[PDB]
Amino acid sequence: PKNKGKGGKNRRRGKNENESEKRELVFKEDGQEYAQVIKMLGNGRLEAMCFDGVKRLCHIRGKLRKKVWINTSDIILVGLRDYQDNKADVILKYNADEARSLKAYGELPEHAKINETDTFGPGDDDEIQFDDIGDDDEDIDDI
Amino acid sequence: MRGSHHHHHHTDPM
Repeated sequence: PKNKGKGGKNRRRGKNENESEKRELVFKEDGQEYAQVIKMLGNGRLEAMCFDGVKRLCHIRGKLRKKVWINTSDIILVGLRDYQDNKADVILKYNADEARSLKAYGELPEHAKINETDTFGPGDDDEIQFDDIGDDDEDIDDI
Repeated sequence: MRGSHHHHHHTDPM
């Protein structure tokens, strides 16, 4: 199982069970600046410092709380002028995979260094279903 | 790899 593409001769499908999936990357917005997290706080906020060299506590968004992933070493976008400057509330979360696109985010240079990557998409993913194909392991047992 | 047709290519499903 290699080569992660889309169109060709793999997977095969065509039911159209209500379309509701599509990539949508977001870039920095006017009035809001991008930032980098250094430390994490309670939960409703996090410790971070703008690439320009400004350390401020970016509060986690409310609506985004449902789909906002913050890390101690990741890129993000926080709005300004809401806390009278100095502080900025994370408007959206800039993923690590997107980090390659960050060059496109017009925030980090081509020499910038991104942390975390994960084997395509998020990681961890606790709990598993099916888990078929194996049982007795076969082929290898002790390795 | 050995014994097929001169020289095969891509014989490992992964």
